Amino acid sequence: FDWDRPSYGYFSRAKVIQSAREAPKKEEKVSYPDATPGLPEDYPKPPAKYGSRFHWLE
Amino acid sequence: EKSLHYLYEENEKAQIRLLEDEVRRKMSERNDYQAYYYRPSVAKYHRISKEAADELEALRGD
Repeated sequence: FDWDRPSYGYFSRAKVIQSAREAPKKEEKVSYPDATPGLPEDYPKPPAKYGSRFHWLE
Repeated sequence: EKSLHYLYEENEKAQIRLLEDEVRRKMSERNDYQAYYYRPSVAKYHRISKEAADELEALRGD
C-alpha cells in the first residue's frame, strides 16, 4: 500500500482537527437577581442621628 | 422649654430604637442583609482547587 510506519510517539501527542459539527455553547454565568446585598461604597454616610442612641451616651 | 427639648429628643430616640428593633427582627428573620446576621460563605477555595486541577491537566504527560 506504500504506507510507512509512524514514529513511536505519533499518537501520544495533542491532535488538532477541524470538526464538521459545531462546538457546544459555553454555559452562561448563573443569574441571581435577588442576591444578598451589602452596603455599597458609594452610598452616602452622614453622621448618626443622636449618636449611639444606646443608654444615655449621646 | 428645656424639658420640652429633652422630651422631644428622648421621644425621637425611643422611636428610632423601636424602628431599629423591628428592622433587626425582620433582618434576622429572613437573613437578607450582609451586615449583621449574614453568616458569610465563600466559594473561593472550590474555585482555587478547580483552577489548580485545570492547570494540572496540562502538565500531565511525558
